[PDB]
Amino acid sequence: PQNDYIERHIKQHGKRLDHEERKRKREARESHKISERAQKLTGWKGKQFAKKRYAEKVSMRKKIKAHEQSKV
Amino acid sequence: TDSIVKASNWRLVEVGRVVLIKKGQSAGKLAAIVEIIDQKKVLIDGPKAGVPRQAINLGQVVLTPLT
Amino acid sequence: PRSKRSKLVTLAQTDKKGRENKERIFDEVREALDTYRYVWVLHLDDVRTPVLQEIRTSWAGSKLIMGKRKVLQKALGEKREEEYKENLYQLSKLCSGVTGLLFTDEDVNTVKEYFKSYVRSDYSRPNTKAPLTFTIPEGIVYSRGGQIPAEEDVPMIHSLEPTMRNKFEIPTKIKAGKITIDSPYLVCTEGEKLDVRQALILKQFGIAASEFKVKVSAYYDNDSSTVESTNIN
Amino acid sequence: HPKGRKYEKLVRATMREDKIAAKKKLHQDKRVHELARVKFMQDVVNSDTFKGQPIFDHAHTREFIQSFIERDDTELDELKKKRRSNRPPSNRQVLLQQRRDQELKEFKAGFLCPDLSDAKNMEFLRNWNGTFGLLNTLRLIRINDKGEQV
Amino acid sequence: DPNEVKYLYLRAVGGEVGASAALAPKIGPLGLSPKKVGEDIAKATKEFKGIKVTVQLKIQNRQAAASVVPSASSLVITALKEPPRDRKKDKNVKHSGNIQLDEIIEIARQMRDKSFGRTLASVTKEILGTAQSVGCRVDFKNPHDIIEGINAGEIEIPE
Amino acid sequence: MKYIQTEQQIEVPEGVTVSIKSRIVKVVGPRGTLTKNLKHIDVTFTKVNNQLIKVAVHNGGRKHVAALRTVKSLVDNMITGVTKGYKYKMRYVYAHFPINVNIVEKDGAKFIEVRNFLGDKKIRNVPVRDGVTIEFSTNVKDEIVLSGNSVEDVSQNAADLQQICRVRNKDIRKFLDGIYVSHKGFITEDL
Amino acid sequence: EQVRQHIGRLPSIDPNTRTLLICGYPNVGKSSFLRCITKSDVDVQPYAFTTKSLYVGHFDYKYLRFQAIDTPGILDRPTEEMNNIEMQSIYAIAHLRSCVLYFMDLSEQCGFTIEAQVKLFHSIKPLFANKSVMVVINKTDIIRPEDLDEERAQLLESVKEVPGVEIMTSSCQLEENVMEVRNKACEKLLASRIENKLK
RNA sequence: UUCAUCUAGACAGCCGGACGGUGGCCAUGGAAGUCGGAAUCCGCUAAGGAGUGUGUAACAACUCACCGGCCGAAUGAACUA
RNA sequence: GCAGUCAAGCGUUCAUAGCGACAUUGCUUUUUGAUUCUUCGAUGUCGGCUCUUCCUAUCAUACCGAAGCAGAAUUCGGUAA
Ligand SMILES: [Mg+2]
Ligand SMILES: [Mg+2]
Ligand SMILES: [Mg+2]
Repeated sequence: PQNDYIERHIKQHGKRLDHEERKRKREARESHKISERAQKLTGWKGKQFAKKRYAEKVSMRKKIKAHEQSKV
Repeated sequence: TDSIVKASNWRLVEVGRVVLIKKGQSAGKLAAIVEIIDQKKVLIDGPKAGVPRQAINLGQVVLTPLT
Repeated sequence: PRSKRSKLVTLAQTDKKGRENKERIFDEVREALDTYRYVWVLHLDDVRTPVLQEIRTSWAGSKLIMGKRKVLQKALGEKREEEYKENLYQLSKLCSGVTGLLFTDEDVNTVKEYFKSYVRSDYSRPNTKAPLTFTIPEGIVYSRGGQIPAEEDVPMIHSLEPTMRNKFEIPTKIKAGKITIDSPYLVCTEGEKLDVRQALILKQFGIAASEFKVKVSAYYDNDSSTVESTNIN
Repeated sequence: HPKGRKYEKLVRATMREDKIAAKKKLHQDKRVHELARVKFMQDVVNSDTFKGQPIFDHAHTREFIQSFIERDDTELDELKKKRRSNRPPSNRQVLLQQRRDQELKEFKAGFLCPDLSDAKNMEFLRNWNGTFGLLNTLRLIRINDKGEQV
Repeated sequence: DPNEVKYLYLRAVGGEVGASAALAPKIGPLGLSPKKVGEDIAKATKEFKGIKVTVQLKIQNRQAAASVVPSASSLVITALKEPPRDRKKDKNVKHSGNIQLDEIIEIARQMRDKSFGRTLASVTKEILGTAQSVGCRVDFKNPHDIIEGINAGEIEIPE
Repeated sequence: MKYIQTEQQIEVPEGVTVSIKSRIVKVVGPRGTLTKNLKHIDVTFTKVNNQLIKVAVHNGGRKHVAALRTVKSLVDNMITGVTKGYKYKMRYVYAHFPINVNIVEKDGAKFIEVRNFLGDKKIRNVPVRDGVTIEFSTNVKDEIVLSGNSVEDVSQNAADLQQICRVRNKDIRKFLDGIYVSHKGFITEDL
Repeated sequence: EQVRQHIGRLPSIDPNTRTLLICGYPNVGKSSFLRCITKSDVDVQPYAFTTKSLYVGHFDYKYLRFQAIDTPGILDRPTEEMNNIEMQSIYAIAHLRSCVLYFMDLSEQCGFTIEAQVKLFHSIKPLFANKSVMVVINKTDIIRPEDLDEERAQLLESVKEVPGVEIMTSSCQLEENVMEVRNKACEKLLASRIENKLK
């Protein structure tokens, strides 16, 4: 296969039939899944997960404050 | 061809239910519920048996099938 | 932390209006009834902004209020012992839909015969019945969907097949390069209850078989302090 | 351990000066919010509708104590009118009515620790800007009641 | 049908070569002649040069009756009446200059039949807002501030 | 907070009967008879009139209160199954190798045989559960219909028929083959 | 990371083998012709820059293996106004010792007339150093080339007068003359490569 | 604990609107709210962004922000331990 | 590690006494993959033979997840001794 071919196959044939509902249900399950990983993970992976969660929360609150201050 | 649900019948703690007192100064005598304080505590009064007006736990009495 | 649902993330430019807009609409309705003598209660139910910015343009002389219905009834004081005029409780209890208040001063038969005219076309009438029966053929589907000429149309885009199948229950494949459903499937028919699926299919195939026409409930003159009923459907 | 004892002295000094600045700031806040009737009978250069007659003998000060007590009746009336039907009232409403009744009971016993208004206390009050030591030197803070003052 | 005379608007730079690379998917399947169409498009928009313009084309039995539709982008810029901005040189053509209130009122009186405002004041305010987008000064003023002054009654615009 | 009393309500239609003795529910209707064993919930059922059942919890916590609505939904799905039925439709797609799906009887047990999925020599066998009926819908290409009274049995049979043929060690943005559920509805789709 | 992800998909051109290069204006022509002579995935679509890259096809003539490289298209521009998309094509022509086919549309489904075609062909005349150049009129079932004018035949003779040219005509959609064009190009290149043995 | 919203109908859900100068100005082979830099205005509004995402070569279509109908009682955020 | 800009908590309600998590730039080029024939090693009381168990912080074998993962071959993760 030549120059970029997966998106040409997508445009020519389509994706799977059950593709979209699986992605929607995955995004719906992620909210339950991120709390299960905060409680089950032990050792070093728990510390790494907590560091990533703190970084994401600070980044999101910074984005909210910057958006409201810049628009108003 | 009617539906059939049996499943239960219970004595209810409510105002007017008469009550046998099982332990304390006034054991063996009847009183009535006059007010409900919480899930576990009520206000009772029986004048004819000679038990004063008082608050008690429901664990110190037993409900009778009389109201 | 307790298990609760968190709201979805949206960072946009508009903000939510409050009771001040309802108060300004109430004051405007009372002052407009005090200024204009020909308050007409109409029922503009299903209408596109394009058609209203046209009627507001034709009757560019009068005033039109299209606020919330309970707030407008409170401004006209729908209580039986409350009013801002003489016996407006009939015109207040007449309002039972997405109501409109056309406060005019000019006429009393002209403003009830022109309306009987303005009646352009509309969408597929999701609650009422449809007339033009459409059945797509057994070939590649197109944008007008058997409503244009042979080679004067565009074939339907590939990014709508999933909405066509998993949101309108129409059997489809792709199988060469385009939509190309295998059989011929009739969407709607004449004189039947058009469903929400049939109306959305007729809107996506871009048909216009129903007509929109104004329906005026009543019109009250404040000079005589009296409301005349009408049924200009 | 990489702390020894100098780190412990350092954290002790910082935590101590932090805690002491906090408690000092809290005490000055308590004193400023305690000495509010004094600033009320101080304001408008001792009620500037009567800035000419510098006497205020025994009924004017009673009226001023009553006005200081009922100075907040407008918010209470507005909260009664805005209080919805099937709703418990607000914490502002409960605490403001608490302030109301707990001032009125003190009024019924002995009104308010106010100025004496029978000596040079009026001159010292007009020349008593904001310091807490007007009580320390020249207060004459003899109290009155809702009747014959005594 | 009898006719397919639909307004095939084709916003394309005027007094230039309206290449049918952008018109073949809408005309060259409907049996036209692209060179005759390009010459007719040039002859229709043979007034505005080095500035794009909207243009229709009554398709009446393989005879492209071309026409120019009026908009507050050309008239506004054409009013500005600047020099040429080529693609063969430094193309950074900032439209920093000054317009006239008389030309603004003339453009409003021209395209008053393409607006939902029944007042020439509101139409001129919308036109000054379009000029504030197009970075053209009007009476040496920031156009949004001058329109705010006009909404607070600065200009005397007869209807 | 341990709420004092919480109740949910079940509206039972005309031609159906329900019998609940010790948390064992039996629904008899125009299409058959379903049963359920709810002896792990600690609720109380009560018949109001011959058209309303009421289920209740007394002095329950949050975790206990969260099960009243699942009890109500399970019994309502029993009623909906016995008066309308459940119909699932599954469509199967392939790129090169046509999938052959048939109904077989191996010692009298009603299996679905799937063969030639992606050119495999392996035969996949999935057993029909008790009460679900499998039909092959003419006038639609490459479709199967599963029908029954029990939504749990019909959905579980469609689920393991989906999961028996999955793509292994390939790229699923490229290899678009298999069986998928396309519609969940009713046997009597209206009225 | 981005350049690795892009460079992994890139086609495999051997610069030292039998090669037919195709070239022309941005309307399909070339991609439809490559679809006819080979098997590929280059879709044919009536808008201009459908192929924003270059594609390879393979075929077999007289028991040899031939490549065929498709071209995005050179717009109109002199030397430094071009994008990297046109840079790809002119570097392919400048570097690939091949047999180049030039496609002409005498009908006007494209947006560029015959005068602009011949002007661009005379502009990229010196780009051919040691290559067999050959011109091809496409879609002749709508515009037959003998049904021309004397105001067209002049510049047609101007693209005829070069020492390397062979004016042929093709109707790639209707499947009229494609095998003969491919055989003619392969014959020209095979003779020009075999006569340079020099051992 | 502190802020808010709510019978002038709050939160969740279904359904309808989501307009007009204008395909704002540069860049682009083409990018019309959605590859980028500039930008950020005006009218009509009950309300509607020179646009929150999905999308098309570019258009279309859908969604969101924001308003309206139906249903009818309290609900949402941040924080403390 | 040093230097600077931040900015949620802060100095148990003070932002700029005085802290200050998450960030962010600077400083360390034979600065266009160049040079560097180098093992710039560590190690002095242990090393080898024989033989048996245990840990998991998983190299291989078993089963899964993600990736521009076409196929083939890999990379990064999860369970697992
Ligand atoms: Mg492990
Ligand atoms: Mg592989
Ligand atoms: Mg072992």
